[PDB]
Amino acid sequence: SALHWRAAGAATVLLVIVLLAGSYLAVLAERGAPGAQLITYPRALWWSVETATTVGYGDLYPVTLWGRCVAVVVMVAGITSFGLVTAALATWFVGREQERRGH
Amino acid sequence: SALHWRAAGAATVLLVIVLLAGSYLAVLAERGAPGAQLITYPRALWWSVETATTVGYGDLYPVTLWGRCVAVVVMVAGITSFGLVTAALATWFVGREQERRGH
Amino acid sequence: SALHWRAAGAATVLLVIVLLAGSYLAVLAERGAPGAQLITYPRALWWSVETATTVGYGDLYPVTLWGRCVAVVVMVAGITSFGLVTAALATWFVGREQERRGH
Amino acid sequence: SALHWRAAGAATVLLVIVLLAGSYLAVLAERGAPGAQLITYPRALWWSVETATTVGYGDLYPVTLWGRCVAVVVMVAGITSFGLVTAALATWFVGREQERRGH
Amino acid sequence: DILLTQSPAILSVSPGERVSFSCRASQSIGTDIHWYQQRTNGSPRLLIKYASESISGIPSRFSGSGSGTDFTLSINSVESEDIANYYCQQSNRWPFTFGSGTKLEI
Amino acid sequence: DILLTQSPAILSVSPGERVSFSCRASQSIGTDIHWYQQRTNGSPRLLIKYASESISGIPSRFSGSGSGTDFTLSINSVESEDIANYYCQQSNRWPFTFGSGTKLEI
Ligand code: NI
Repeated sequence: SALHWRAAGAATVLLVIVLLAGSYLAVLAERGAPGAQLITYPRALWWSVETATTVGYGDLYPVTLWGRCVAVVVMVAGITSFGLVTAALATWFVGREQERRGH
Repeated sequence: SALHWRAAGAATVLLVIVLLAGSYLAVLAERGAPGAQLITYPRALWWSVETATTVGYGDLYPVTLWGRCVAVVVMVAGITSFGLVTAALATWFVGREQERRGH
Repeated sequence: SALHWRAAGAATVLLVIVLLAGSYLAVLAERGAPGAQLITYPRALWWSVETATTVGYGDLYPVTLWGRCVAVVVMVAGITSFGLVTAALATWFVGREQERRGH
Repeated sequence: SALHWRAAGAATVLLVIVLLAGSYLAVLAERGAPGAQLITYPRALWWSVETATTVGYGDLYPVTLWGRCVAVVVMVAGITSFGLVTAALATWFVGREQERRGH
Repeated sequence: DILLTQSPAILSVSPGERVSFSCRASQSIGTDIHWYQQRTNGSPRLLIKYASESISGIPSRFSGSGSGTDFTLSINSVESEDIANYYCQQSNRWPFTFGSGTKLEI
Repeated sequence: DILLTQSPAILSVSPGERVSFSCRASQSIGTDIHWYQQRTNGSPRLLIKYASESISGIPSRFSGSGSGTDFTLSINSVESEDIANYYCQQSNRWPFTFGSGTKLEI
């Protein structure tokens, strides 16, 4: 198939992979820090999603340095992935418009 | 009319539909979970909007699994829809620029 | 000048106008509701900005219906405006690339 | 190299610079305000990142005027930078699609 | 489970006087409290919703106020038909809960 | 409704001495507290806004401090023209509310 589409899928596969690794890593990094909440995988997975999407509920967040580092990676992957999709939609829309304009 | 425009409308119709279904589903899923707040439709509707837009106030959020699943659907619809509009604006802007450049 | 640029400015003028009207309206709508915090213009202005940008700190948010309605308008203007700029940047980048490719 | 790519890098260099200056400035502005939390550089740096990405956790936010001004600059740089990347991805995707379509 | 504390349990007032019933939540619940009246052998009757909102069909002398953890149901010029049991109910967090009630006595 | 507790109600001090009035909110309200002075037969007078900010026209001996739930109005070298009633007022959440006041006495 085309490139931007292939790249979108790629973005989705990677995003899922980063969310999962994200949950594991968050817990590994947060446990040991008194007062931390990002300490069980299920919720850490849900924290990941919140973060990637930037919906930021504020019910869970890292408090340790590696936790925040992990957090940054998740945020960027989320932002990049969703942004790469937006570009994919633009390219598709630009190409068709070229056709519909007999160009 | 053109395609990207039609798709934008489509995005808006669907978004509204997902926000509404979103409110109903959130409540159905959250009631029964001790400590949950997403339990009355009016606010659940407002929670939906917050979420879709990702404005994330943090005054309301799911605590059950289906609630979070529902939440994800809302977040994605919100992000996708607003992103599809951004692409629509880009296509429109690219096409006109072609005209204004006598291409 | 060009269209997308003109539209970007337009987006900025309007955004500022909506943020200001947003502050006034928020206060007018929130005062009278016991427990409300969006009740003084200065912070209501800062709440506006948070909202438009979706940075969502969660330190301030509406609790009344009109307040949330106002909130929605602000969120959309913020999202639309920043999205229209992103499209403006894409058009500019597409046009130049056409030149640099002797097209 | 090409323009949009060069501009993306430029966006990243500047973003980093704004995050750093952002941390320093936030602390300088927040210390002195009773009840403020944005008062140590390490966390102020982490507050910066949250803000630029708009992930908005709500665990830290300014309470003074200059703090919020600084905050706005960070939010805009974050939004602009990530948006400029999205446009960069669109241009790249549009150009290649032109090739793959023997245009 | 939010706990709603109604106290005093019994309230004594003179005809015509203004009376105030109290309801305190074990935690901030906004204005998501509601009042019901129950006379002997009768069923509950919504008197005030969301703390202050009045209900059509309810004597204008009934008003409510409060937010967060403190709420008050008030009644101006109390009259004999006001003699019954009062209760508060919160809808802020699952499950809904009720106050232990307060008996009005003239 | 935020509750502002001013205590003690009456304060006794010797000329020239430093005095501190206290105001505690039933919940964290930032620095959204303000002080007013009211002398016999006179109306209220803004003395300090947002906890610490001074007001032009107000003797430099008047200062305020605190944040969250505890606030203090202080006055250095107290003098006879300082004899009057003090009150605190919060603008953090609707509706605005006032302290029960504190009487300064030399
Ligand atoms: Ni061409």
